[PDB]
Amino acid sequence: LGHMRVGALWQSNANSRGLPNLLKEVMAAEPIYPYTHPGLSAKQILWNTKFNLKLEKDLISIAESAVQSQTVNKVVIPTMLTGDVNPKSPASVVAKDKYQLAKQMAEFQYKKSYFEKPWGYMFAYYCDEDRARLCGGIGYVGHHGGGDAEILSYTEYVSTVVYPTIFYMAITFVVSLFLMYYYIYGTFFSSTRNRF
Amino acid sequence: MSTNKNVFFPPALHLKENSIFQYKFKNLAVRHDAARLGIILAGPTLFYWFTVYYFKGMPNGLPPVLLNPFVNRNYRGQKRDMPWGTDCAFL
Amino acid sequence: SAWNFQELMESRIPDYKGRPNRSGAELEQVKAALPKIEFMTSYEFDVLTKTRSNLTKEYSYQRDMRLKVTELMLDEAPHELEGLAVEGDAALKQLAELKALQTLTEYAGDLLEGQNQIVQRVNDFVDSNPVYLLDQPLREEARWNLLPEMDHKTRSLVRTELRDWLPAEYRQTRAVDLQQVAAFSPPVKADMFRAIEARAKDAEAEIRSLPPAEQAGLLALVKDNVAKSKAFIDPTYDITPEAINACNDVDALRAMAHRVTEYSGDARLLAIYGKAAQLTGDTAAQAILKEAKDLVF
Amino acid sequence: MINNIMHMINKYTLTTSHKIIGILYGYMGYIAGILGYIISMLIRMELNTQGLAIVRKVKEVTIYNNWITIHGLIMLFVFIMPVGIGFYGNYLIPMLIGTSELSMPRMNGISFWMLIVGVVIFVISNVLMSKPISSGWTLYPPLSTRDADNIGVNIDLSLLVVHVLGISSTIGSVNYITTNKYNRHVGLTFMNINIYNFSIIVTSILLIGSLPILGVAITGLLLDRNINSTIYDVIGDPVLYQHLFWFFGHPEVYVIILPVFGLTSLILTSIIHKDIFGREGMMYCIISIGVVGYFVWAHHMFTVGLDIDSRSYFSIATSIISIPTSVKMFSYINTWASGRGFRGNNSSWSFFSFLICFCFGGFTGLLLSSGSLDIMLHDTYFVVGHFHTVLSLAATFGLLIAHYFFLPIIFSYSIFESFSFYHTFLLLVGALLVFYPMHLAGLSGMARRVPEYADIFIPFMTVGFHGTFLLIFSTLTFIRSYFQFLSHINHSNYL
Amino acid sequence: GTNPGDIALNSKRFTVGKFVAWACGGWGLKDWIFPSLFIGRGDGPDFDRIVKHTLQSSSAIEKVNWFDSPFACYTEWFVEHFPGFFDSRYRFEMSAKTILANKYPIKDFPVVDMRSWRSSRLFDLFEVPHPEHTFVFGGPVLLNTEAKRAERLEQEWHGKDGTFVDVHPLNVATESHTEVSVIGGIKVYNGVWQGGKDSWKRDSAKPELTAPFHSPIWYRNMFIVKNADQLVEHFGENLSDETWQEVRKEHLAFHERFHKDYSFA
Amino acid sequence: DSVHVFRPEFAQGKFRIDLDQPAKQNKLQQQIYTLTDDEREMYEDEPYIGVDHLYEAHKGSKENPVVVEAIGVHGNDVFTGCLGGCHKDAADAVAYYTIVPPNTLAVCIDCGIHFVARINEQLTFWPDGTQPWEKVDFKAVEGFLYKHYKYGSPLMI
Amino acid sequence: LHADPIFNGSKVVRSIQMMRSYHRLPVGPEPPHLKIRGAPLHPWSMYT
Amino acid sequence: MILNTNINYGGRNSRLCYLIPLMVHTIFLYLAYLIYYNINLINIYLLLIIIIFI
Ligand code: HEA
Ligand code: HEA
Ligand SMILES: CCCCCCCCCCCCCCCCCC(=O)OC[C@H](COP(=O)(O)OCCN)OC(=O)CCCCCCCCCCCCCCCCC
Ligand SMILES: [Cu+2]
Ligand SMILES: [Zn+2]
Repeated sequence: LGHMRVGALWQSNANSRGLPNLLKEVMAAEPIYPYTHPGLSAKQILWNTKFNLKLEKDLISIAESAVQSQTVNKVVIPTMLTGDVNPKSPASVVAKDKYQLAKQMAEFQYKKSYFEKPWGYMFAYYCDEDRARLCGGIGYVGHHGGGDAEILSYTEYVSTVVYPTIFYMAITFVVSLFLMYYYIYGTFFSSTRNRF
Repeated sequence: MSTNKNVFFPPALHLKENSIFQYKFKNLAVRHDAARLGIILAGPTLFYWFTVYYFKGMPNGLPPVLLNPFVNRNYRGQKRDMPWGTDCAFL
Repeated sequence: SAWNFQELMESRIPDYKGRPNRSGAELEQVKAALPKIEFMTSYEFDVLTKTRSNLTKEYSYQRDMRLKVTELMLDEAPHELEGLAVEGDAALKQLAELKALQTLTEYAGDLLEGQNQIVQRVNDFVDSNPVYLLDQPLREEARWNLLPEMDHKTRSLVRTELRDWLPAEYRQTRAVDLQQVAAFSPPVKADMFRAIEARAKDAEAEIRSLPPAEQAGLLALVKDNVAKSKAFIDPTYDITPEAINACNDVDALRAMAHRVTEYSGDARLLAIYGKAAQLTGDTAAQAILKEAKDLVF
Repeated sequence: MINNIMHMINKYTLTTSHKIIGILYGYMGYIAGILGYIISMLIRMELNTQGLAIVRKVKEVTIYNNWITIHGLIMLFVFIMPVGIGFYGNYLIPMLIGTSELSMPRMNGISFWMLIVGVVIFVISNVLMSKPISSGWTLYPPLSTRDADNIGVNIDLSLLVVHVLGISSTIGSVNYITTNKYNRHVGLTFMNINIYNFSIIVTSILLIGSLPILGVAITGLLLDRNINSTIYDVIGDPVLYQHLFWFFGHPEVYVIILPVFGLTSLILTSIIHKDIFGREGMMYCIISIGVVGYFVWAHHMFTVGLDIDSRSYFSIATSIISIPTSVKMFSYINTWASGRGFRGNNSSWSFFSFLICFCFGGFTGLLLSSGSLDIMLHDTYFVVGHFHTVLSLAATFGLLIAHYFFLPIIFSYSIFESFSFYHTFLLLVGALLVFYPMHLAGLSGMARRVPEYADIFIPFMTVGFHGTFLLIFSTLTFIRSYFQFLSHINHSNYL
Repeated sequence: GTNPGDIALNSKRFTVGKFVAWACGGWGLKDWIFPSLFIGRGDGPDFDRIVKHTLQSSSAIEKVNWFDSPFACYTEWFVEHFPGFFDSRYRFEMSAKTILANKYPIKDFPVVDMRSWRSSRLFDLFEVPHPEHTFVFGGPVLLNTEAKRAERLEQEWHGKDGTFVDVHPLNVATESHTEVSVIGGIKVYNGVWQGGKDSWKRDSAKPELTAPFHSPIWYRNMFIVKNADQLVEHFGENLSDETWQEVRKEHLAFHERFHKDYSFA
Repeated sequence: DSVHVFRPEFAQGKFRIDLDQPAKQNKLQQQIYTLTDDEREMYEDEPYIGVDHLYEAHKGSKENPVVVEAIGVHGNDVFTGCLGGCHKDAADAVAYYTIVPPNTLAVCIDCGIHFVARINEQLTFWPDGTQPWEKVDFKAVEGFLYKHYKYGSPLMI
Repeated sequence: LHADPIFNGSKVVRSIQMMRSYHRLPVGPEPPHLKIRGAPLHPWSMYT
Repeated sequence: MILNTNINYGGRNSRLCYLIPLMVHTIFLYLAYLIYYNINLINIYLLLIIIIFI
């Protein structure tokens, strides 16, 4: 029977490969708490965790008891079209007045400094890593494409490539017809020469 | 829950007709199929036998066909060994 | 008729008709029967139904599982973080302890994900076989229709019954929002603050019963935790009527009005806007505020 | 190891998995291609040298006639269809529409093993037995029934081989249509399935409609030979046989060609990193070619004695069929434009060779469509040039594109591009030297199916000699490349 | 992508393997007599190029956690075939760290592997050799099944009225909601429990058990899927287009000293 | 007056699975059709409904992604796909396919759309006539689910 | 301290070994395909 | 319980994948023998019994 597996727990087979843990791939052998919990030792982290856990338990109990024993004076029922499962989202994602524009601008600047540029650099590294993986004679890397490839839009390509090509082809067609007819028969319009 | 219930103990349905058979012959398609069958049974079949009754004591005067002339009795000297082994028709 | 190329169900094309046609009599009867209705601006519904504290919208049982796993992991921390030995100074020992703690939490984190996956699989089973988990007459409506296509009443009854089929600890109900309940009720906010202060005081005593360096470190941590907890429950606990009265800046009152509108939009808006109008002499604004305090609040 | 041996034999005989049946079809197709190539080399060596240098006797030219007939049959019915339709058809069709198996899983295995039965009967009949069938690949009576060199039973065995191959093809065709019509995954309409599936569907429709007629013709031949009837005798209608056979004959040709179009389109989408230019246009052109191929069958009988009106009609219909193929060629040329096809890929260069050779072969065959001009070109070497610069340079190169594109995917080892470049280029140059001269030897009057020719035709056969040597080199390179494909290193040191 | 196996038994002048190769394919007299032209440099790791690429690197080689990751066993292949490897890897790791050190409560990390490439033909998505049994549990599911259908055209094709498609009765009832809450004395009805499509948010993330409740930290690995032929990327809210163009220019300006002295021939 | 009883369908297995919950299995197997060129022309000139797309987050935002539920084995990668052209720079000649981990948030960066695949397994009672004819409780189901989650259950092939 | 395997577990690595889309063309910020006389060939070129 | 697969017919291995081809081979070689030696190799009724049985 060979090596029979026991239990149907997860194995990284061809169909299932799982969700990569980039945090462990990057932070290999380096602790995460220097970045997530700056300036704290393990004992302080544990003490803080226990304190916050008890506080959160108390707050949750109070909130549940509050919601469970409150009289109802108003009933709110949102308006939805029949055949709709949930109401539309009342919220919006567009700044309306100038103050919201300033707030959105500040948030975007922070996010660009801390979230978007890291994403861009990680994606660039990923592209280059894939190129290196498909190199060395395994894949078709370097056969075509690159930074020197000339990329044209649809309009530009049709106008500056396709039409002149067809124009030259038409010129070639007429010229070849005339020159071939003269080449064989020897006359442009009188069929065979010296025969008619 | 599963439809197996009605597989095991299907409902029993009351009919006004004396039998299910008649109930199925109030549908136009079955009536027209029965009409086609009756037409075929009535006209041709009864007629055909009538003819063998009407011409029971009369001969067949059709002129026989001409298959093989005498001068072609050898069939042009063509091999005719059938796969059975002898130059005779399977019949 | 000699061939049959059917399917399980013909595709169902919805008929639209339109909005109901009610004459004067029917419209009059409908209007008479309906209660007193206060039509709410979409902003009111938004601030009511925002996602504030329950960021990931986790169900109650998921939160309970996470807290229990945290308790268990805390219980087992001393064993793992005991007897660690590594060549190096205090910093190397500290980083070794941090790494051991990270390994423990990752070990405990993977168990929580496994249990969540198991409960979610049980629920996936619940919705996978509704015909076998419902009584008449809802069983036929579950058999012949999908969720979107059901009648509203039958849809709601079917979903509630399916959820009730599960044990108590597998039912999927969104967890409570602490910030939400605090925002929409004064007494609960005061109770939460009192509880925060009581826990902080108890922890401060416990700290006072410890050797010196730990005392300073954990006191700093307690102060930071109290400040951030107060911010978490209600970011606008410093916008008090006294603060509004002491404020004499149009820009500051505008910022306070923004922050109150974001949070709850309660009568502090009336106070701030009244004071801003007084400093600016806006009779139309004062009239609108009078209307608001008569009707809105 | 008895259990292991029997398990392997059960794996490759009881199977119904489309992937396994596909690889089996591919293997049989490649083997039969090599056998046909060997016989072709024999034929060429007979032609190149003067004085019946191989058979040595006029009485024994029946050996050469047997060679040409088995070359034709092997290369048509066991090389292209098993590879073009059997191999990629089974391996890819279920995958490209997102489903597990073909409909009728058992009929797939039945099809493959019917093919193997036919190959076995053919190989035994035409090798181990004496005085084999020697009547050209178009088994024209009364030569194939009332002759002196065709009397043995093995001739009847070859006819039955044709029967079994027909049965296998019909089963495969029905299976492909059925699987493509009902098992498509949700959200995929019939005309959104990729190009290859559609071409396979139309090919299957072609095979279904014509094979029964070929079966009738072959049963007629068998009855004439055995029970001594007179369907195709001096008092029969050999022209009737020709009509039936060629009613099957041209649909077979388009069945051969269309799947190559589908495969080339798919591979192009995969290697130029761009969609097909006018995909709907190509699909409609494919179905048009399929439909129009059923009305042109008698352009292969312009000298039989057909009525003058029928001659004109069939020239017209052949031109009609010529149109949509031109549309497809233009679509290909525009597809390659603006794309980023790999500049150093044997697939790319084989596509170029396929395009050029198919255009040239289509033109040469469009000359032959005219009834009048077919007076001077029927049964000369112009027809041989035509259908070898189409079959052996457009169908073969399309299959080379597929071979060099799907080897890494199936086996998971990349391809030795320099080796493949040598193979493909020498195959191109050698083949052109063999067949191109044939064209100008047909306009000069050289008849076909002759082992001995007049002295006026020496230059063409010298160029053919050159081409045959280059072909031997290319095929050895190809086989050795494949052997090297599945073999680990043989040298390794320290630098 | 080749493991030589045992160098000892393949370096001999005469071997069973070499004779078999000669007989069937892969070896011949041209290899014995002329090894400079037919074996030549051969295929293997290049120590000289590895040393050059290592010495061209900046201090990013010291500060990178690469050597302890599970990919440390691929170090030489990437160092040789990825010019400027360590600088790019250091930027990637610092990007991950700065994402981790944000103020947001959910940290999204991009993930790109062999599965991150879309294709118009299904056989391109399987690992080679293909599994024996494919699509056992049905074929692909299209995202478009969760978009609203073309109601107007659907009504038109059937000849139905299709006049009031865009106007529907309003539904304001307490029997149409199952998710009832109480919020400060106000009983709010909102939403219906649909099923596993309402729990996507929590299952996508994993908590940090030591993070306090008043500052949660959740880790999320966002998968990235790209066509690989589009040439234009649109990340959505993750990365704005202007930022992406800026990153393009910066990457190609800094990673130009590891690419300038080589020719593509 | 007569009593007639229609002959029931005795088949079990996949037939009974498909007749027990026809809506779900139909949803699995029922085809839906894309638009022809005429309909594309008549659709691209259709008007929006109200001023809502200007403010609300679209279907496919990082907060409101497109959720697609497939069937299979828990943990197996999910096959999904776009029909092309979601963004004006994304090709739309033919459908484009994807293979994505089961329950993660993925982003089509050709179109910038956030989606969430998810596999829900089809665990059903053995179709041999011993199916529950009335509401069943969690006990026996608990046992079967435990056995499956620990060791797995056969496939209905 | 090692838990039951799960697909999103802490110990799951990126799939860079097993090839899936063999015939793709990597795309992104890439250097110009410069050509020089005598310089060593670039790793990412069709020539070796 | 049982994990349910797609709606297609999964496919089973069977001996009909080669028995039918062997039956065709048998019929055709039997006909060849009858053509050559004019006598059946085995009884026609036995052959039909085999064909029916398969
Ligand atoms: C697909 C069909 C096919 C193929 C591939 C070929 C291949 C070749 N054929 Fe022929 N041929 C016919 C179909 C084909 N032929 C037919 C139908 C006839 C008429 C029979 C008759 O007239 O009755 C005929 C007749 C015919 C004659 C007739 C002689 C005479 O009538 O006077 C000659 C002689 O020159 C000839 C030569 C060749 C040569 C030299 C090759 C090749 O050597 C050149 C190309 C070689 C290749 C290398 C292909 C070999 C394939 C493999 C290498 C498999 C490898 C795998 C793949 C690449 C997929 N062929
Ligand atoms: C293998 C595939 C294949 C293909 C695709 C074709 C395609 C065509 N074939 Fe032929 N043919 C054979 C295989 C094929 N053939 C074989 C094997 C034989 C011999 C059987 C034997 O006798 O043993 C044969 C024999 C044969 C004959 C026999 C001549 C004779 O025996 O008397 C004729 C003559 O009518 C003919 C015609 C054509 C025509 C008109 C096309 C057309 O389809 C070609 C169309 C192609 C194009 C037209 C190219 C596109 C052109 C352009 C890009 C634009 C130009 C267009 C215009 C100006 C209109 N073929
Ligand atoms: C189970 C299904 C069928 C299986 C078939 C298997 C065999 C395949 C071979 C196909 C064709 C075989 C042809 C050989 C039969 C020759 C028949 C023959 O000799 O015909 C003559 C006979 C009429 O004789 P006649 O001269 O008119 O009589 C004078 C007074 N009545 O006329 C006849 O007897 C005509 C008989 C019909 C025509 C043949 C068509 C096929 C039907 C099968 C018949 C039996 C086949 C016997 C083959 C033996 C080997 C298996
Ligand atoms: Cu033809
Ligand atoms: Zn997309």
